[PDB]
Amino acid sequence: KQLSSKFGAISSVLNDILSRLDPPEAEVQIDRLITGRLQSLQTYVTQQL
Amino acid sequence: KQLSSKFGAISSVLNDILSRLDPPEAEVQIDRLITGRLQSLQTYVTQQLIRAAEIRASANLAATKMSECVLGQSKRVDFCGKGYHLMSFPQSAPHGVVFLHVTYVPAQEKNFTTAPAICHDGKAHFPREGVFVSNGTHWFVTQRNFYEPQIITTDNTFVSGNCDVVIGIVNNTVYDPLQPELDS
Amino acid sequence: TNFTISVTTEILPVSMTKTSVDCTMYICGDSTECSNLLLQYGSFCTQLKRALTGIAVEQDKNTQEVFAQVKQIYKTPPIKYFGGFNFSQILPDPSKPSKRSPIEDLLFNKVTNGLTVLPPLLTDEMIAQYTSALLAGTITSGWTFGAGPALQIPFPMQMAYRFNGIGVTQNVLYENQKLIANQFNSAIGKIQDSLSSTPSALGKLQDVVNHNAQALNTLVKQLSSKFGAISSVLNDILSRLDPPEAEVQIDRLITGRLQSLQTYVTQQLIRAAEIRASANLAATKMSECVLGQSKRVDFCGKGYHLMSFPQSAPHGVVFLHVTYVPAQEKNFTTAPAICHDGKAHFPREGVFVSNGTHWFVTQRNFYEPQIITTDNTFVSGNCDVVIGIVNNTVYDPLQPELDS
Amino acid sequence: QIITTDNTFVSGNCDVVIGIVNNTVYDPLQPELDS
Amino acid sequence: QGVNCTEVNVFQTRAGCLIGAEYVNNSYECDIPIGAGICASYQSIIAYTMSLGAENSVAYSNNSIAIP
Ligand SMILES: *[C@@H]1O[C@H](CO)[C@@H](O[C@@H]2O[C@H](CO)[C@@H](O)[C@H](O)[C@H]2NC(C)=O)[C@H](O)[C@H]1NC(C)=O
Ligand SMILES: *[C@@H]1O[C@H](CO)[C@@H](O[C@@H]2O[C@H](CO)[C@@H](O)[C@H](O)[C@H]2NC(C)=O)[C@H](O)[C@H]1NC(C)=O
Ligand SMILES: *[C@@H]1O[C@H](CO)[C@@H](O[C@@H]2O[C@H](CO)[C@@H](O)[C@H](O)[C@H]2NC(C)=O)[C@H](O)[C@H]1NC(C)=O
Ligand SMILES: *[C@@H]1O[C@H](CO)[C@@H](O[C@@H]2O[C@H](CO)[C@@H](O)[C@H](O)[C@H]2NC(C)=O)[C@H](O)[C@H]1NC(C)=O
Ligand SMILES: *[C@@H]1O[C@H](CO)[C@@H](O[C@@H]2O[C@H](CO)[C@@H](O)[C@H](O)[C@H]2NC(C)=O)[C@H](O)[C@H]1NC(C)=O
Ligand SMILES: *[C@@H]1O[C@H](CO)[C@@H](O[C@@H]2O[C@H](CO)[C@@H](O)[C@H](O)[C@H]2NC(C)=O)[C@H](O)[C@H]1NC(C)=O
Ligand SMILES: *[C@@H]1O[C@H](CO)[C@@H](O[C@@H]2O[C@H](CO)[C@@H](O)[C@H](O)[C@H]2NC(C)=O)[C@H](O)[C@H]1NC(C)=O
Ligand SMILES: *[C@@H]1O[C@H](CO)[C@@H](O)[C@H](O)[C@H]1NC(C)=O
Ligand SMILES: *[C@@H]1O[C@H](CO)[C@@H](O)[C@H](O)[C@H]1NC(C)=O
Ligand SMILES: *[C@@H]1O[C@H](CO)[C@@H](O)[C@H](O)[C@H]1NC(C)=O
Ligand SMILES: *[C@@H]1O[C@H](CO)[C@@H](O)[C@H](O)[C@H]1NC(C)=O
Repeated sequence: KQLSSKFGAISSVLNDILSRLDPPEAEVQIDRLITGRLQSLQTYVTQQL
Repeated sequence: KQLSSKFGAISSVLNDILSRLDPPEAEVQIDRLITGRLQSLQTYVTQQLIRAAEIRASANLAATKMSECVLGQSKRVDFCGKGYHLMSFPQSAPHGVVFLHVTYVPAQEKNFTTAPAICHDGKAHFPREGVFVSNGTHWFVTQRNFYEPQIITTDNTFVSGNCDVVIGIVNNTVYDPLQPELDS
Repeated sequence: TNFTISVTTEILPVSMTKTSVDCTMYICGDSTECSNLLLQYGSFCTQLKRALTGIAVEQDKNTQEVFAQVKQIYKTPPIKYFGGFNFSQILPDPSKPSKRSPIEDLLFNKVTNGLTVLPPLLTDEMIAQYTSALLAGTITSGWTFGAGPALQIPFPMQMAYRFNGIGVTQNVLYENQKLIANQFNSAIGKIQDSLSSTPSALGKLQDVVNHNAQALNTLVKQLSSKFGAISSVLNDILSRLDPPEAEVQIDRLITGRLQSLQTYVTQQLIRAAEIRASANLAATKMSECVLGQSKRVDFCGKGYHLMSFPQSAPHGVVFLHVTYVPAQEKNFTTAPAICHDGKAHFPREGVFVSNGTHWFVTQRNFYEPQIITTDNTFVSGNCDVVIGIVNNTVYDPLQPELDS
Repeated sequence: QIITTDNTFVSGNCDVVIGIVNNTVYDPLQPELDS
Repeated sequence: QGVNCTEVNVFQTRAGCLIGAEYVNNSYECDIPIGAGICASYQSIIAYTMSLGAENSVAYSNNSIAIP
């Protein structure tokens, strides 16, 4: 369920955000998106531990 | 106290940010405040979960102690009190429990001379439940945790083996109660 | 009809390495701009420092709780003759200047910025002294010294007590004391020879040391991570880029390093909780299987429990359980009750065992046949209600006693 | 069960045990020594 | 913590170096931990080696028993 959240970025799809936006700001947007996804994964791993 | 931290935003007061800024920049200020406070809340929930797991383990141990030292007597040494354990009383406490272990602690020891077994008429004798304790002249049996000498009687001793395989024995007669009983 | 004493070892970790961190030194080091920017994040230093000091205090209490169970340091007598039991592989040796037993030496030889390591409160010599005192107390005073004052008990006598505690009377130890002494010495020799035979024997201590070292190495390795910035040096970004972009780059670096530090703190907290649970288990085993004899089956060693000894280990404890394995069995034919003169008979503490022609009563764990007598039997009921009964005579001493 | 000397053991005197009662105790080997 | 203080009553431990407390030859039972078994207390402030307990020696023989 957390895989398909916007995480404060423009979109939540890789192909949608790596095509329309310019790479100088698309890099920052996808950096924020993968930071949010990594935080969610870390929370899941801590819960499983 | 994490509410007053700015988290790299313009200000910590949220209504000030919403009342001083247009939504194009209020969006990113809101985003920074949300991610900072969410990280703080995640840390708080993780620490609370760890402390609750620790309290769960301690309460499981306390429940085991209550079930094994109030509802009964536990024979294992130094689980409830420092010494032989008799019984215990629970007492209520705010956010916890307090026990009152009642323990049996021996004191005032006394030196004695012993021997593993006594040989009499070629057959060895052994203590049924005690130990052969001699004060220097005579020999008595006694229970292992309190001094209470008794005369060596064949009812509380049992015979096994010969006089040679057993080591460290001593020479003493054994009082047989039937022999003077049949003499009257 | 025979018994074999086997010595088995189990290893439990007690406490791992204490760790304390510095916030500004690890995160910034020397740049005062980072120190100014860290104050914007609030109180993400006092929480981590308090958590790690709590971990250090908890591990100190862990290493104190499992060993400091005696209030008097007991001295082993200089003579080492206990009745045939060669207790030289675990008692301390004055020849070694470290007060180290050969088992302790074999165990000790088989274990290999901003991150300081606090030394433990108890050094190796003091925990060695506690283990020596505990071994002396359990070798010369029985299990009494864990309750009150220590009382001088001869070693065969308390060994006979430990046999009497497992349902076997003390008429089996004094007859083959040489054999049981030889078996005990061979068991100690073979456990000394096979303790270092496999490198996977000391699994847990090497594991906890290896995880601690790898966690600290992974924490140090995160300093050379770009974290999406231009470089991983605080001095490089500040002296090359303009401050509007330097602010964003430094903020990204700080949030990445703070996330790494939080992950390491959570991992350390989980590991310390697991080590504390194992230390509570080790403390229960210390207070139960060393200070006394425990009747729980398969809790200390694979078999009936007699006694066990502690040995000091680097960042842990190592036990030497002494079990009682009754091998070489021989089966018979039995009956639950004996009928005589119309009234039933029951065994007082043993079981009625027939070898085919005659009948005998014997103990529950050692084939020592005795003639059935009215002193170690009691009567109850009649011969009809009880099932499986057999017809046999019972010896009574009054019948030859009276006519004499 | 009938109270005998087989399932009892003697100790002390009849002056310190609080709550003691008066009763005779059956003894074995009685209809045996005189027959 | 872990500083050989030659660049800053000064006593040196294995956990670092201590300033403001002296050393005592005899050993007392301690309450405040430091590290490496050098406890500090307040009788001035003194620092000593940790007392391991009373050095009680129990006799031993093969024909000697003790009964409380
Ligand atoms: C060891 O204990 C026995 C048992 O009390 C002592 O024997 C008694 O000695 C007194 C002193 O004359 C006599 O009056 C008693 O009649 C004795 N008891 C019996 C049952 O005969 C013995 O003296 C003690 N020995 C030592 C060295 O203390
Ligand atoms: C108890 O007294 C008897 C007395 O006969 C001792 O038996 C003698 O023991 C010596 C040495 O063991 C032998 O040389 C004799 O031949 C034995 N005599 C007989 C008639 O067998 C016995 O050893 C004594 N027990 C102890 C433990 O001292
Ligand atoms: C019980 O087992 C032990 C060994 O497990 C037996 O002791 C051996 O006895 C033979 C004699 O036939 C000796 O050659 C061996 O050296 C003994 N072994 C050891 C380790 O000393 C013993 O005989 C068996 N039976 C009884 C009744 O104890
Ligand atoms: C009690 O223990 C002592 C040792 O503390 C025994 O002394 C031994 O005596 C024999 C005599 O042949 C020597 O061979 C041993 O070498 C001595 N002990 C040692 C150092 O091993 C004494 O014999 C024991 N007495 C008993 C068995 O009651
Ligand atoms: C107890 O056992 C140890 C080990 O079996 C004995 O130590 C051996 O002693 C002999 C003779 O001094 C040496 O040749 C061996 O190399 C030693 N072995 C080890 C592993 O050190 C010790 O002598 C025994 N003690 C008694 C009293 O029997
Ligand atoms: C069962 O055990 C009994 C005694 O434990 C055995 O009886 C003994 O047998 C030997 C062998 O001839 C005789 O020398 C003894 O006199 C017998 N004891 C007596 C009669 O009290 C018996 O043989 C055993 N049965 C089997 C099948 O092994
Ligand atoms: C033990 O002996 C008694 C002797 O009375 C046996 O009881 C008799 O058994 C026979 C055969 O089954 C019956 O016909 C009788 O009626 C029984 N009499 C009584 C008074 O019970 C008994 O069977 C024997 N038990 C065994 C196992 O042999
Ligand atoms: C018992 O004897 C030993 C050695 O003779 C001695 O050290 C000890 O103090 C004695 N105990 C008492 C209570 O006298
Ligand atoms: C049990 O005893 C019988 C003879 O009484 C024998 O045939 C059988 O092998 C024995 N069982 C075992 C497991 O040894
Ligand atoms: C501190 O440094 C001096 C000189 O470098 C050295 O002699 C001393 O041993 C050092 N302290 C410790 C505890 O090693
Ligand atoms: C403690 O004793 C040692 C050895 O006698 C001595 O060198 C040292 O100075 C003593 N400590 C103090 C504080 O005097």
